[PDB]
Amino acid sequence: SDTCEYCGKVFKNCSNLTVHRRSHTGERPYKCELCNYACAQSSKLTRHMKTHGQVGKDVYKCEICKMPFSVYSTLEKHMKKWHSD
DNA sequence: CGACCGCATTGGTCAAGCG
DNA sequence: GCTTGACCAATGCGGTCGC
Ligand SMILES: [Zn+2]
Ligand SMILES: [Zn+2]
Ligand SMILES: [Zn+2]
Repeated sequence: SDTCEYCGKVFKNCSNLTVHRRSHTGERPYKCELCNYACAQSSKLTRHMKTHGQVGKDVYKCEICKMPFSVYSTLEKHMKKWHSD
């Protein structure tokens, strides 16, 4: 009840197995409300949420896409990939 | 051009810690 | 049992530099 049905890795914390398993089945239920980011770990999505704005720092929003960033240096990454026009 | 180099972000991993 | 976050390496970029 603790081993991966797909490759047989053995987990002593079974919750680790339920997350690992999605590496095979591709399920990504933790979906960001701010972008199309998704992941198989609740931990990761909250960590990714920092990238959308810190509490004490000035936030940067996409002028086209209303999307908020905390660091400018990844906004234009979103400009190039999503706003080529 | 190609190969280095700093950074913001990430995927994988793990297990303390809970009460 | 289950959540949470630290850790690490990988990534990808943008830029730099190289008998
Ligand atoms: Zn597996
Ligand atoms: Zn997001
Ligand atoms: Zn945008």
